[PDB]
This record gives sequence, C-alpha cells and structure tokens, in this order.
Amino acid sequence: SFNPVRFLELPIDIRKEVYFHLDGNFCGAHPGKPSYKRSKRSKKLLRYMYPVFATYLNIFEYSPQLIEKWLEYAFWLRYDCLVLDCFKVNHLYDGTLIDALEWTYLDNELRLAYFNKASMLEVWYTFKEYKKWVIDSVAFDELDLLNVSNIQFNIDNLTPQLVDKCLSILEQKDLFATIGEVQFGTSISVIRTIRSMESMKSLRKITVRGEKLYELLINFHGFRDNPGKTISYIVKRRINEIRLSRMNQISRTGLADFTRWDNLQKLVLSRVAYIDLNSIVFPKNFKSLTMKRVSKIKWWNIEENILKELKVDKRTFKSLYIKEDDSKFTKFFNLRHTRIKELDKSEINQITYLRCQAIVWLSFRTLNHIKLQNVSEVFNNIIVPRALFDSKRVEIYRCEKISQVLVI
Amino acid sequence: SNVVLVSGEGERFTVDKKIAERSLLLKNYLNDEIVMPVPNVRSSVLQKVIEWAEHHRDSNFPDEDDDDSRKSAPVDSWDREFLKVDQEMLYEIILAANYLNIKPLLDAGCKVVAEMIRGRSPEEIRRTFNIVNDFTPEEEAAIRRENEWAE
Amino acid sequence: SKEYLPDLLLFWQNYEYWITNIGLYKTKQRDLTRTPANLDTDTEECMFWMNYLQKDQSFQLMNFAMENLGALYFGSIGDISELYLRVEQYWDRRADKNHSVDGKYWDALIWSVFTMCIYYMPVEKLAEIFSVYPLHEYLGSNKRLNWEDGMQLVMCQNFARCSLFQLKQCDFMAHPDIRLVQAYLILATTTFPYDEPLLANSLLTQCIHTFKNFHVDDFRPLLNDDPVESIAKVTLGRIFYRLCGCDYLQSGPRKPIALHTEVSSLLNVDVYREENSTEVLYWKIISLDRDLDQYLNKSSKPPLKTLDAIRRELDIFQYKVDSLEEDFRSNNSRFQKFIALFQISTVSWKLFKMYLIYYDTADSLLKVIHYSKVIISLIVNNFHAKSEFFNRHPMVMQTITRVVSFISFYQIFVESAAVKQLLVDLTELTANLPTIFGSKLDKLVYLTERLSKLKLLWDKVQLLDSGDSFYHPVFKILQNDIKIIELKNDEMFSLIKGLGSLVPLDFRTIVEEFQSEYNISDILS
Amino acid sequence: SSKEYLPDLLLFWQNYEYWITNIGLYKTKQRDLTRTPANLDTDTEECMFWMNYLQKDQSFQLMNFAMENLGALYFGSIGDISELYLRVEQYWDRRADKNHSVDGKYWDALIWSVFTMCIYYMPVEKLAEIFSVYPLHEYLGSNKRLNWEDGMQLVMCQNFARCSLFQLKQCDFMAHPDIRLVQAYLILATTTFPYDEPLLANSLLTQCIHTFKNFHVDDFRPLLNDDPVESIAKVTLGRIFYRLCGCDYLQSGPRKPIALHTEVSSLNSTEVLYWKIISLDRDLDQYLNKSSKPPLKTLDAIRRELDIFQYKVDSLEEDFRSNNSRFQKFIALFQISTVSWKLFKMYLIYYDTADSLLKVIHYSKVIISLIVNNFHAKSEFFNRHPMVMQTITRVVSFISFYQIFVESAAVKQLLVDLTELTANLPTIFGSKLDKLVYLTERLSKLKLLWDKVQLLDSGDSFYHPVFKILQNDIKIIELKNDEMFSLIKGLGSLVPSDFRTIVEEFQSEYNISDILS
Repeated sequence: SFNPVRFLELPIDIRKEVYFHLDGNFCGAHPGKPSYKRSKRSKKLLRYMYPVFATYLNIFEYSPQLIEKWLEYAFWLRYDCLVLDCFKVNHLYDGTLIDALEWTYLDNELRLAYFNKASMLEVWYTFKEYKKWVIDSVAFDELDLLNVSNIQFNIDNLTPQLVDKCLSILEQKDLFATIGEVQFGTSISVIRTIRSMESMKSLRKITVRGEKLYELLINFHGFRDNPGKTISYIVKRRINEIRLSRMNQISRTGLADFTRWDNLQKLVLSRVAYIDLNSIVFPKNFKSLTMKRVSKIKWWNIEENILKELKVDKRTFKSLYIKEDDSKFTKFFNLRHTRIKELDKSEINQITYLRCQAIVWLSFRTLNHIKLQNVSEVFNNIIVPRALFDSKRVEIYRCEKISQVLVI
Repeated sequence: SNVVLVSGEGERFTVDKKIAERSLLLKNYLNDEIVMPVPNVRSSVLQKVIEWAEHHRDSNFPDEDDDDSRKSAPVDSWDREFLKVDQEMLYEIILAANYLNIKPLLDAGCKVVAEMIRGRSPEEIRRTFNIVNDFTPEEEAAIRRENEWAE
Repeated sequence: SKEYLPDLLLFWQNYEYWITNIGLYKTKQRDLTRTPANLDTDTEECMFWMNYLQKDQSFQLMNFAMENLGALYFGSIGDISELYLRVEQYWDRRADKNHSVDGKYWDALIWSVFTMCIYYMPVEKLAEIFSVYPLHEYLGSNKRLNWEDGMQLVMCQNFARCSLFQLKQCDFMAHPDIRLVQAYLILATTTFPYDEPLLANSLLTQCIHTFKNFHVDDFRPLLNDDPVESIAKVTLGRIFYRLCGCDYLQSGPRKPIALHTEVSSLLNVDVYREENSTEVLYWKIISLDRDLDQYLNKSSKPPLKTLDAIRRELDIFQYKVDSLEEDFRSNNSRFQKFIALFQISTVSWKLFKMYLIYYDTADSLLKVIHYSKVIISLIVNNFHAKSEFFNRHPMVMQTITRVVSFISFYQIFVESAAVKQLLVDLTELTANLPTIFGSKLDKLVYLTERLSKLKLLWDKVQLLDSGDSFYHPVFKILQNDIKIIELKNDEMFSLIKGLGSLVPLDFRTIVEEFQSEYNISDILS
Repeated sequence: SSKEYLPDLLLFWQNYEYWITNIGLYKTKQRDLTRTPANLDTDTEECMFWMNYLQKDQSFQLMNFAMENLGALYFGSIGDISELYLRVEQYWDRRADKNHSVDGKYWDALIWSVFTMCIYYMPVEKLAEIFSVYPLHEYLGSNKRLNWEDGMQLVMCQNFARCSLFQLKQCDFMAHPDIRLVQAYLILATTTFPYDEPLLANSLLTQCIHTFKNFHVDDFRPLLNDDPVESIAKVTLGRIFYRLCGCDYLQSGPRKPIALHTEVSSLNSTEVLYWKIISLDRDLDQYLNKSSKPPLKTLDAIRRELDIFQYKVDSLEEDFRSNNSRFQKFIALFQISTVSWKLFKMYLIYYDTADSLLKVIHYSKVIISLIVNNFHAKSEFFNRHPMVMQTITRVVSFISFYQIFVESAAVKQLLVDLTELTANLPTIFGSKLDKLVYLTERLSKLKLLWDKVQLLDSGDSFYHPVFKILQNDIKIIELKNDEMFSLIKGLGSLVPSDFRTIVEEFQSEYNISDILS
C-alpha cells in the first residue's frame, strides 16, 4: 500500500536509486477468433485509444488475456506524479539513468513518446505541454538546464511515410536545435534522414545495427566521391560516440577504417562474433572503446612483438618469468575467475623494461577505457599495462572463460 | 578482532573485524577497541542490518559498477519477507544503508521497494493522480474534459 | 521560518572563497613610496648566516632529512647520498671567489634543502644543536627568547630570502635550468608563498617559463631512445606532476599564467595518464579537489552525476591509500600515509559540504560532522610521542581554516545539537597548533572570535523583511567585507598611483559601529 | 632535367628559412654552464662606474634631441616628455639620497632606459660633441685610438641597458610588479638588446606578461560616466598592450613558451595600424610545422586590403621640420612593402604564378629606393631602426636561394646591388651583420659547387651533395638546440651513390657552428 503523499520528500539520492532499479517497465503485466473484442462499451475507445497501439503492438492484437489493459491504463500514467517525477529527476541529470526518449509522429501533434525495453510505448507529451512544467519545475530561473538535447530520432520502427513526414515539420518551426542523436537498424528509410541532415547543430552520438549499412555509412575504405547521399564535412566535426550492436565480422572486405570522424571519443560495441582490432585505424584521439559479450578475440596480435623484442623463446618467456604473485591489492576486487600474470622486478629492471611499455603504449594509441563484459573464445593472451590495471580503467566483470590475463 | 559501534540513541554492538568490513565507511574509520557513531539509525533497524550482513558474509557479492547485475538480479529467497516488514521501516532501512555505505542492502531494499511499484493497480491511478498540484486547476478540469466518455 | 537557508549558503560560497583563500593569504598590498629599496643590507647579513652553519651540523641535519622526512624530497631528488657528495663539495667549495654557475645553482638547491629542513625541525633537537646569541648581537630587539618564540620563523624567512638573493646573484634570468624548479619544489613546502605571495608568483612564472620551454609532452620512454635519456625523461615527469600539485595550492588571481590544463573525471585540455603509480596519486587527489573548487567563484551549480563520480573514486582511493607497501619501523612511511589520509579526508569533506549547500541530500550534515571528527582524530593521534612534526605541513593551515570558518558560520545562524561540542573542541585544538605559523594562526583565531562575536548579534537584533528577503545588519556587513576585499585587491588604484599625478578617493549606527570596533582591513600587514 | 626539382627544394627552403635566418642566426645562444662566474665581482662596481659620464646639460640636450624626431617610438609610453623633464630633476636631486624609495628608482630605471634607446639613434657628429672618447678605455682597454664609429656605440648602449636592468634587479620587481617594468621593456627593447641577449629578454618579457595580464583588464573603450583619469589611463594602457604584443611577435620563437600573440585573432591616427599590419603578418608565416600549404582565398583578401592600406597613407601630409613625420611614414611604407613582398614570395613559391616575378622585383625596388633617399643629409638614423635587419636578411637569403638553382636575367643585378647595400649598412648592428655577410658568402660558394658537380639519380630519388649539406644544416641546428641535453646537464649526475665522404670537403671548411656563440 504505497502512498505518493510522501515519496517526494525522500532524499533525492534515494529517489534516484529507486528509479535506477525501475527501468522502462514502470508497471508489470507482460508476457477461429477473428478479433472479437468482448468489451462492453469500448467501440469508441479503439477509435481514439487503440488506433496506434494496433500498429505499434501487433503481437497483442489477439491478446488472450491483456486486451483491456493499455486502453484504460494510460489515461493517467502520463500524469501520475511518480513517473512525472522520473521526468523531473532525469532532466536534472541531463539524461543519464533512463533516457530512451525519441520522437514519433502520430495523432497530428508529434507526440514525444517514450518506449520500454520491448519497444512498447508508455508515455507521450507534446512540445508546449512538455516544457511548461516538466522542465521549468526543475530548472527554476537559470538558463543552462533549459536546453534539452538528449532526445533521439531512432528510425527503425517508424514506417517511412511517418519518417519523411516528421522531417518536414522542423524546417518551418525551428525545433532542429533540439534533436539529439539518431539510431539506425539499399534501405529506403535511412537515406532520407541523411540528405535531410543539413544543419541541426546538435548531434553527438550514433548507433547503427548490422553489417550492410555499417559498411556503407561509417567506413571510408578508400572512397571519397559519392555523388548524391552526402555525409557533408561541415557537420562531420560534431560526433563523439560510435555504437555497434550486432554484426558477424566487422572487416569482411579488408578493413574497419575511421580515417575521417576525427572528433570521435567513445566506441561502444556489443554482441558481435568477430573483432580483430588491427583492422581499426584508431583516430587521433579517443580515450574510450568498449565491447560487451564478444565471441572471437585476436587482441592486437602484439604479444609476440614483445617476445621478439626481448629476444627469447615463448617457453622461456613462460617457465621462469611468471611467478603468480598476490601481494596485497588484488584481494580487493573479487576476480577469482582470473589468473593475472605479472612480469619481473629483478631479472629485467630499469632497462629492457620501459621499452616494453613503449611497445605496449605505441599500440594502445591514446586510449584508457576498455570495459570488457562477458567473454568467450579469446585467442591471443590479454596484456594490460600497469597504468591501466592499477586505477581500474580495466574491468572484466563476468569473466567466464579467461585465463592468463597479464599485467605489465 | 571484535570491533564495536554505537547507535542513534547509544548501544553497543560487538560484531567481528571481518563482518564489519561491509561498511566501507567504517573502513575509512579503521585507519588505526574502537567505537563508531551512527546517530540516524535506531536499534532494531541496524539489528536487521547486522543480521543481513552476518548471514550474507557467507557469500560473494558482485562488482557494484556493472549495470548488468544491478538492473536485473534475483532479489533473494531470504530477503523477500525479511525486507517486507512494513512500508515505513523500509524507508528507515534505506536511509540507514545510505549512511553505512553498504550498497548491496541498499539495492536489496530497492528490490522490494521496486516490487511495491511494479504491480500497483490502475484504480489508485484513478484517484491518487493529483496529490501534488502540478497542473493548475483549470487543466486538471480539462484533462477530464477531453476524457469525458470512457468512464 | 527558515527561508534564509537557500539564499545563505551560496553567499557563504562567495565569502568562503573570497576571504579564507585570498583575503587571508594572497593579499600583501603595500604602498610603494614607503617601501625601502634593497641597495645593500639584504646582501651582507647572510655571509654571517653562512658561517653560522658549520659542517657537522649540516651532516646531522642531512641525517635528520634521510631518516624521517622521506616523503618530500623524493618528488625532487630521489636518492640522498649524492647530496652527501654535494655537501662534501660545498664544504670544499666555498674557499674560491670565482665560483661557476653550476656550483651555485647547486647551492641554490642545497640551501633550499636546509630551509625546508629547518622548517620541519623539532625544537627539542634544534635547541641542542644551535646557539641563540649570535643572531641577537646582530640585531637587537629582545634579549631573551628561545627558538620557539619566533626565531625559527625569522630563520626560515632569512634562509629563504637570501637563498633567493643567491639566485639573484647568479642571474637565473638568462640561464634556465631544472634546478631552479627543483629549488622551488623543495621550497614549496615552506610557508614562504604565504609570507611573500608576489615574489613567489613572479618566480613561479619563471618556473613555468623554465619548464614549458622544454617542449616535452609524452613522458613515457620511447623505443628509439637512450637509457640515460629514459631515466631523465621519467624524472622530468615526476617533477612535472609535483610542480602542478604545488601550483594548485598556490593558485588564485595573482598569477594570470597558470600551468594546469589537465582533467581527471571529465568524461585547452591536453594530457591524461602519463604515469602509472608511485606518487602520482597525490595529483589525482588534487585534481579531484580542483573540480570541486572551481565553483567557488562560479555562479553556476553542480550536476549531481559529477559529485557521485567523485564519491566513487574516493571509494577507490580508500583502498589506494592502504595499498602502499607497509613499513613497520620506517616513519617516513607513516608520514606518507598521514599525507594520504589527510588529503582523502579533506577533499571528501568539501564534497559533502557541497552536497549540503546545494542539494541537501541524506545525512549531509551528520556526514560533515563525521569527517571533521576524523580530521581531529588524526591530529590527536599524531600528538603524543616522537611524532609531532607532521602538523607543520602548510595544508593543515588550509583545512583548519576551511573547517573552522565553516562551523563558526554554521553556529551563527543554525543552533544544532552536537555541533556546539565540535566547535568548542575545534577551537580548543586550534589554540594547540604547532607554534610556527605566527601571524596567520593568531589572525585566524582573531577571525574565529570575530564571527563568534557575530553570533551574539544574530539572536539579539531582530529581523526586518521586505516581503521576500530578510534585512539584518549581519546581512549587510557580510557583503561589505567582500566589497572591501574587492576594493583592496583591485590594482587599477595602483595604476592611478603609478601613472600621471591625480589621486583617487536604523541600520547605519550599528553597521559602522561594528566596522569601527572590528575592522577587517587588517590582513594588509 | 625536367621541372621536377623546384617544389622539392622550394618547399624545403621555407623549413630551412625559419630554421636558419630566424633562430640559429638570431634567437639562440649555446651556453656552457660551467663558464660564467659570480656577479658580486665584475658586474656590480663597474656599473656605478658607468653612471658618471652623464651630467646635467648632456642629458638635457639628449632630451632636447629626443622630442622633435621620434614620434613613432616614444609615443608608445609617454605622450609629451614634460613629465620626463620634471622626473629627471627629481632624479638629479634623488642622487643625494642613500636609502631610496621603490617608485623613485623605478623612475631612475625608466629614464636610464630612455637614454639607452635615445643615444642609439645618434648620428655620430652630435654624439661627438655630447661625449668625450678618452675616459673609458682603461678597464675594457682593448685599444685607445678607436672612435665611436666602431665599438663604443655598441658597448656603451649595451652597458646603458645593463645599468637600467641593474636597477631593475636591484629594486626587485618580482616583489613589486608595478607597470613600469612593461614600459621599461617597450622603450628599451627597441634596440639590438634582444638579439644580444635572447635569454634575458625572453624571461623579462615573461615577467612583463605577468605584470600586464595580472591587471585583468578587458574593457578598453572610452566611457562617459567615469572621471577623465580613467579615460586617459585606459588610452595609454590599450596602446601599451598593442605595441607590447607586436614586440611579442618580433621576439617570438621556440625559446619563449608563454605568448599573448595567440590571444589576438585575425580579421593620433597613425599608431592604430602598426598593429594591423603585424596582425596580417602572423598568419603569413605560421605554416612551418603546419605542413598544409595555404589555400589562395586568404592571400588575395590580404592583397586587396593592402590597396586600401596605401590608400590611407597617401592621404597623410607631413610636416617638414617635424622629422617625427618622416620617421613614422618610413615605418609605414617599409612595413607595407615588407608584408607585400613577403606575401608575393608565397604566391611565387606555391602557385608559381606569372607576373608575380615582375611584381617581386619591383617590390624589392621600393625598399631600396626608400633607403637611397635617406642617406644624404639629416636623414640617416631611420636605418638603425631594427625591422630592417629582419627584412634585409629575408631578401638577401631568398634572392640568393633563388639564384643558386634558377638563373634570372636582371635579378643578379638586384642581388649585387642588394649585397653591396648590405655592405653599406650602419655599423650599429655589428656582429650579426658580419654573420649575415658570412652566410651570403656561404651561399655563393654553394652556388659554385652547384655548377661544379651535377646530379646523379638512379630511381626517382635525388642524390646530389648540396641537398645533403642543407639536410645536415637543419639536423645540426636541431641537435644543438636540443634542450634535453641542457636537461641532462641539468640533473648533471648522470653523465652526458657517391655519398660516402663528399661532404667534409665543405662542412669542415664552413661549419655551421660558425653561427652560434
């Protein structure tokens, strides 16, 4: 028996962290019959509460149990003060905890909908109904929090006619400065938004799923003379982040190049079969690159370079150089699944030693954040410097098959 | 190897040197038996805290920075009803774990307090929707007056 | 009700910066026409201080330095024994008059080592080595007073000012070399920047012009490079991080040419992570601290994710302090963990303080009480026997300034329960500081009892209100003193002096009465 | 061969240009730090020996000279010098004091820095009546017969600068950074002294930057609500910034890592444009490390705005007793000719445009015409002003490096007239002028060895010796200006197809170590 009379007078950190545990499923009820409804008076409900839930949720047009839920349900969940308080607290972070906020066009006012994990819509607002109370009741008078630019565009679920209709609404009324990022997932949908990307002045981050569009939209791969379909260089100086979700093998042709996109800073990668990082040309500065749940690892192919510039055999590199120490520090994190290996302080010391760090750090190419999650099928042994295994910019949480990780 | 601390009203709790390590903000106090004040937690609330910490000192607790084993985890079999005492004691418990910097009980109380929201009915949403005057009264009149007809 | 609390502690931020970090240390505005020029007599006295130091005194001072103080020169010089060789060459060297540049830069370094060694030198050993008289038949002001009555202070002053005159004698201004910067880094742990800010800031601008005229950026050793150049490179890098660390502690609006262009947790800034871990963690703590404290003059407000992130690497540094190699008999190791515990308490205390000012989050009073409690806990454990010299580091004059001025500004408006007890124990231990800081210590106690007298004017004079804001004499004079520090540290006045000929120029009764009885324009000295 | 030799050298010429004609021959002193002694001997007592030659009417006549001639030099810091007259008689009475003020011997330091620059523009006849040769030759004592056309008009100026800078170190400006450090530098470093002492002048300009930008002033425009003292003080302070950052450019190099020329970006009546020309001058040059050759769209924009630049100075009409006016337009016409010639060099070197040669040759004609009027009578001292020893270096080194590999018909004629007008320059530059003449002779014998040994190539990569000589030249200037050698003497304790032997017939004969000292 919760009451919302209280629970806006909890401390704002606890009000963070309860919403941290509440991701997009704020409510939970989720799993010849020619669409008989069996609702008593609802024939004008499905005119104006299920014209668009049929389209967006066509799996549950049948719905053996939950047919009557989402009509009467979201009459008030866009006004419940708890969920509106979520959209108070997460603007006050500039969108860290649960952003997931995109643009949709439906019912002729361009509802700024939010979707859940299973891409089922929950809450919607329109523009002057949103920034009249959702914004000004967190930002009191000051003018930097009255700028919202963490709103995605995300064309993989809009059918294309909705897409090129929701492009032409921001040209005459200047909401283009609001738009945050854009998600992708030849395809007729994706090319519209890029030749319609002339001047938004507000792009940071990019997500593309799959091989076939990645090969033609991100890799330079030698070619610089595309007649139409500009990726024009004036807005090419804006981006910070690259996301790759699911692949088969990133460099099927020869090469995962980023000779352009010089301002990129973070690269998240995801559930991908093959990565060989020598195929990535690693632009001049990016301090973060990461991957999660990967299944084949070649890992820069430079351990044998250390083997050849210290001029010994691999067997002699193993049999006496590694001593399996655990002094005081490494009991702090668990990592009971991992066998860290360490180099020596006596047989090489002060010389033939910092040159090894030079070979490592010429390859690591000005980055520090690695963030490896779940692993399987590593091939070449994992090497980390001292400067990155100490002070924990390396982290492998669920480390199921990995052994002979080694720190220099 | 027996360390003690004092409560909000003042009582003595011998624990052990190694059961006490789960309060990391007690481990900033063991740079040096030794007493430690926690003035915002009562006796029985930290009795619940110490019983939790004693029985899951027998287990392993994950990496506390991954957003994988936090945003989706089992609650426990044990911690269902021992953190289902009452509405109001859970608030005192989560303030207490915010003090003692034991993140896993803070998230474990967050599990149950998460459960008491995923599963509230749509008929308190009928009535407990405008507890706080966010919209000015003309438009909560209005919100019923573009919704005059479904009930 | 209590509606002054939101528009109060933000003005406390504006006061906390603009009194306790510039109005009490970085203001030395004098007049120019009065000030006597050094023609001589700042020359001739310290050949007399040269031969006042003999040879075995220098060797036992070096034994003092190697045995216990081994956490201050290690950022500068590393090994000790080469300076045994070097003081051997100085006790053979003085008998020449045509001394070269190299040897006298070497004496710049080694006088900087004695100056830093006499600052931290306990009086029980210093009394039985030196003798009191020959200073006072030089200068006659008092006849009978021991070292602890201010002779250590003036010895440190004269040691420093004519080690600097020996640099003046060697003309550093055309011969840049790294040992000028090493002389600074060994001298940065004395209070001379507090005694002379303008001198130290100008010569730190020459420290910057020494260093950044070397154009070294990456400090990892390369593959295609000489071994001796590799070791020179890594020691150059350690010098850079210690200079940035001792540049932050000095920082303010009196140097417009500042070095620090790095980041720690950002998520023209250039570099990040050019060393792994020996003593770089010091600069990591200081870089956490600068992200907290740039907002002292900034009118904006901190987003909470930043301060949550700072809390996170304080949880990391809570074990990075312990993970150093424990040395059971070595007491320079316990000097190092004194330094490390005191920094990680200090920065996190201001973190929780900022939590209380803007966001008023859970327990963010009682947390601040806990961290001030553990600061005073460290100060009382390092107080019994054979362990007294730790409290002479010139940051404990900073954090005690921070904590005392905060809690005394807390009891003027808010009368909480136990924070009376914390204030009374804090002022009691403030009077029990080690006896070297001189003018600034007693004038801190003057400011403390100034605000303690302001406590009694709170609950006696009632309030006046304008509809939305309370009007009160405290609410006038607490902006009046900020305005007078505005007027004092604005140097357009001096330009009107230095150019041309023309010169520039019932609330009230209690306001300028309390101005006249307790003036604030007195840190000028 | 084919025309393939030209960009291989001309896009290596500029990297040679900024690494020989500007740093190794100007802005470095290699210094062995185990050489120089203490300064209590040989650096104090002789200074108060160099005061004594200055008496009342001599300095007063010096001030009488310094008003009607120098209206582009003194006006950076003064206005009218009645303040100087008053300040020098309280100087003259202030010599009777023993423990002086700070402000007073700051005023002494500034008026000594006034005389230091002011005698350095004496034609030798008036300094012949306003000095006597005999009282000096006893301690420096090289010889006794030599007169002011050699030696003493250099070393007397150098030691006037030394006494000024001695009162600066003696009053200890590092504790009292008053502004008059900066307008000490502004008047003083007009003279040769930054070339004589680079390492002193660089750090002293760094202290001048500490003096300035610790005033935090950004508002410079005149107002209405404030006392007139603020307006006239800001009038002085803005122009002091302008000429400071200009002289910060003229000193800029890698031996000064603190700059304020970066803090200004690109786009009476005459003093406002002396920074606009330098403002267009910066971005002509900063392309050495920046390997990107400049797009044309900048250069023609500069080309049109120069046409309005000699549109306005056309509208200036001078006074003919006011030699003030001849000096200021001499700076004006010589500066626009400098930047115009310098940009046409870029046109010819990256685009090889026709008609650019003929305009270069007519645009090396203007500077020589301007020099040949100001030799006859009462007009000689403009040539001593030190922008000229920049541009004559550039014009001689460029025209020589254009005739070594390309013969142009009448451009030999301008080369020989230019290298004879080099030989009839005023003696006040001295060692650097002789240094340039040695380098010119080096390039001429380089031309001789160019025509005496011809090319060998196997593939598409050149093998002729001259290219290896100039690569050795840049490499050794790099190895000598490598400062991590100075670091390791800093720590000190750690101890510091025919191409086989066909360079030591040349590099052993003219080494490049005959530039450094």
